[PDB]
Amino acid sequence: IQTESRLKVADNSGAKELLTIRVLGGSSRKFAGIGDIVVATVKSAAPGGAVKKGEVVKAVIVRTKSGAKRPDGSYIKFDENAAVLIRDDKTPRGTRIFGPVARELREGGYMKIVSLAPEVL
Amino acid sequence: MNLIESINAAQLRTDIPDFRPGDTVRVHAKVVEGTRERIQIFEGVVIARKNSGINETYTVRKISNGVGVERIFPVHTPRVEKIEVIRHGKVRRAKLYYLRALTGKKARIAERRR
Amino acid sequence: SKGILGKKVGMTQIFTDNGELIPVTVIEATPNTVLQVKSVETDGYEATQVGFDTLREVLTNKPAKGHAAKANTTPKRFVREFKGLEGAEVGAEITVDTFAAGDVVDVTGTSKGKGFQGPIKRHGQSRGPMAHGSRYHRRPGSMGPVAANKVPKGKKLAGRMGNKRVTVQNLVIAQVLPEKNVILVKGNVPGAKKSLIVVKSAIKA
Amino acid sequence: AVPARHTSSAKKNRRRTHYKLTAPTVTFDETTGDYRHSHRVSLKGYYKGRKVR
Amino acid sequence: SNRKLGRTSSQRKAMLRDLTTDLIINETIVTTEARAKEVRRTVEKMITLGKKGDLSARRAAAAYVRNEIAIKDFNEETETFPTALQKLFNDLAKRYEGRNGGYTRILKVEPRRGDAAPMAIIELV
RNA sequence: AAGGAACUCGGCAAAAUAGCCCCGUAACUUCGGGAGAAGGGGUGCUGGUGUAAAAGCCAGCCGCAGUGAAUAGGCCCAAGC
RNA sequence: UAGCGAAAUUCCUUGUCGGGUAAGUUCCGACCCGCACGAAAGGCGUAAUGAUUUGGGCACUGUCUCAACGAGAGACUCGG
RNA sequence: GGCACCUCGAUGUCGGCUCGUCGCAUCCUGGGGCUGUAGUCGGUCCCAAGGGUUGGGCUGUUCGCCCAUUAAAGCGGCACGCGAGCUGGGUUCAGAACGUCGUGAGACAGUUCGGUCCCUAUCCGUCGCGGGCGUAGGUAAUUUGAGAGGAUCUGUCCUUAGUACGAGAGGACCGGGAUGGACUUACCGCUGGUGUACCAGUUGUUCCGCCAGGAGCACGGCUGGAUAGCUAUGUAGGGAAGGGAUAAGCGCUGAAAGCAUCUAAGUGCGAAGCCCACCUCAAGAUGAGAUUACCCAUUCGUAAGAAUUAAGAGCCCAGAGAGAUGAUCUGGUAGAUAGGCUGGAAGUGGAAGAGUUGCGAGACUUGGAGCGGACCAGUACUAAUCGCUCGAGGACUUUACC
Repeated sequence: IQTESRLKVADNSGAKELLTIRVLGGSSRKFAGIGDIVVATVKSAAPGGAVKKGEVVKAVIVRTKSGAKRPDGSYIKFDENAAVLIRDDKTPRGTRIFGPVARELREGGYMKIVSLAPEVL
Repeated sequence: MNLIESINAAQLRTDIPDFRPGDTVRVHAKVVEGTRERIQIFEGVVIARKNSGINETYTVRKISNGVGVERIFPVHTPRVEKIEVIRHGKVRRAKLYYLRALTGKKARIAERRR
Repeated sequence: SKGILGKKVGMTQIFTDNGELIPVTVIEATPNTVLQVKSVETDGYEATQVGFDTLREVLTNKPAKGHAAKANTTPKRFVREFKGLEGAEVGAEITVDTFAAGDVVDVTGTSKGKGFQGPIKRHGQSRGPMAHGSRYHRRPGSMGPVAANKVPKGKKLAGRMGNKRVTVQNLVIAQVLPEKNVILVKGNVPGAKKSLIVVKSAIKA
Repeated sequence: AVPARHTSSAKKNRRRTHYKLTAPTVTFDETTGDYRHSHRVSLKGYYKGRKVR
Repeated sequence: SNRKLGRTSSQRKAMLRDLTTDLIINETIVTTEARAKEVRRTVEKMITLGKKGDLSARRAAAAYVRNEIAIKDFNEETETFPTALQKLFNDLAKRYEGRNGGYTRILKVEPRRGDAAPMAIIELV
């Protein structure tokens, strides 16, 4: 994907907005498809949640236009674009990671986020 | 491409039933994270099939968690075994990307059954 | 040691095993038509200038039927070489089923002739910026430093392009499902339409 | 763009070397003439031995 | 191939769309070699549609033909030649149905003195 | 595609919106304005019935799209002059 | 004198602080040390008005990630 | 800084975009030493330029600052690299304004708005394709390889093992594996994107005398697509492991100097350096190679030559896997080489007519219907017919043996 894009919410975070800055690729990726750790920051947030005005945090990409072709060869899952906030590590922020997800995150270190995710696909 | 049609005609599965452009389909997939060969049933409104040969076939757009999702896979893939028509949807055109909005009456209505 | 005398008919994709949809391809797997060994003494190298593609009467020549002189019979069209040999007969030899260099096959083709192109089009530099009142876009860039009254060579700048043979390394197909007339290979095997795809293997392997 | 020095006319004709015209192959006296080209039509309507105006 | 004709496809379809009717209202026609080549592809398959005498499919050919007055006369009198339709699809084609395609023959006319234009004659039989 | 101004000194150019009707319309104001503020809705056809002076009704038929294309505002906040 | 002040005025220096901004010499608001503000060479205000100048945001987005495609004209092959 | 030696009948002087190259005073990756280094992490220098050396915000402007980073966020040179490649935010017109100076005319790099960047490639040089000759015969295939290029990068995790070390905290070296990141090659069956002679819908309008069904025009009227081919973001790939010479460094034995001493002979080890090895161009590599086959050794006083002509090769035509054109390849009927024909995909979506229902709009039956370009199989139905041109008869000298 491309960074510097506003993205919507899928977790108990209170951050209404989530725009990452740059995912590593060492220093040299311009893509964050799936299974990867990104660096978020927030511009709009709930009355709840943590904090609103430009706070560098970490995140896991969740929804894209499509990520990687499966080793099945069956093809990729969702349509629009979303992600969740990292809870300082591969922990998720809250219980209800609302909305669906795909299986192709569990092969990272993300299976606890998957456990707090209701359904996979 | 007659040797193409020989080789790629071989080894494919015949048992995939006929269907017109997209609808809600019972999907019978076998993927597993626990490496234990778990049945993964899937559903959702197919947009339509892709054309052009034994490989290139349909998607599945399941919107049923507030997120539209898709699933494109060949018919002759042995990882899937069984797929079933829930509503015999017949509309004007092939690949309903007009399905990208106005969810209600496109959702309950695509049938025009006979 | 790899009689891979043959062309493709095109580029496809098939699932092979545990599903695994793979971009798949093929070679026609015509019987090999290899001449004698031609060892190091008369000519310092080792290889075979193997004949292939079985002409009719028209496309021949008295050095071609006259290559069925110093061959035995059946003049052919194409002739390549293979160093790494087994040797059976002076003119025509044994077919596809033997494989004696490797299944990460380093396949050799003769690329698609796309023609003379733009400066970026395969030389891959940055196309110039479009907007903001600047004339400069689709032109590759300066090349001569001022301290010489010269330009250097070496920098790719243009070029009529495409008929350039390539020897790509480790194309990934296993022990091939054979036929009388197929060779499974994988995907973007180089070459072109009606191009011979002969291949020696394991030179980085 | 604008030239620097004078072309020496010998070199000018050395430019003019490959510029020459190529002779077309003409079928010669057929009956006693007249002519066509091979793969072309005579002045008497003949291509492939039959009159077509 | 199906080439650019030096004209906008409006006038490829259109200049085609004139010269076909011209090449049937006259028998054999001398014009240039490239438009002769699109005759070689197109007018063969569409007068091959002329072999079938469906009023529906010839009504699809009614786009391909247009209103004409014959000079293979006397169309205006009792019937010798039709309009552009409905009879010449047999007056031509009854000879032409046993044949398996291939109705023009193209012959390279001596080139034109105008601007060195090599032009050709196409015939139908 | 996907992403958006991250390009650049600078959303520069292009984009996109605009028609007609009907809602609705902040700020200050020198009280006119602002303002078409904004934002919203509708807009095809068939038969009725009501429209001819005259919209709206009813139902249906359809539609990817209903000023089906053309032609016809990008907006807002703020400051200086 | 009034009144305005980092001014279209302070290079004094990225003045200071706060806000916009994660990232902010530019932007705004105050501070006002005013080299060198400043009163009819008007000064401070001031809605509507501007092909204004900037600063921010929304919208839309091939500008750019990173380009690619086809249509026409020259170009280029030939005749004049 | 200084210097006035070219440049006043023109040396266009910022910054940036693009495109790079070299240098090493090496930023990371490589090795090694010392350490006030238990390790882990460090400091420190020696050899090292193979490769790589981030992206944004602000600053017109360098410098610099911030963010987040990685292997690191190198320094310079090159007309502060490049304007007959480009921009014009910067002085560097004329305006106008402020501040300040000058009575004034104006000025003060002090600020700011606006402000006038042409060149139709001749040579050399570049990139790619050709002709003429040569390579003691004419050919036709094959390659070697003299030489020349390309490419070299780098995480992350696990094991070894929380072992060794270390009270501990913390955490190895070596070494195995797995796995990215760029970069770059190929190719479009996949995600697609695009598609101008494919099929649909559809606005308005003229016309096919009527309607129906159609045509034209409105950017391709608009839109849904989409065959071909092209193309990344699509798909796969690499940089592996080597050899050898080694730099630095570390060795044994050793010698003035009975000792010592990596050195003086003499022997080792030792790096992303070098070279070979991986790939490509390659005998115009005049030394023009080497091999495989064919024609052969003709006619004319032939002295000189001339003219046949073989083996061929070509013209000419068709077409594209190729392509600006040439050239390449496929072919030229002993035929699938192009076009048509036939069959099928091919995308479109249920043609038209006819009939049924319905006031109509419309629904439905015929009917996956009908249609269909560059897509494959066959088909000589046309076009590759006919013809013409160029094109060897191979010199000496020496030995072997002719």
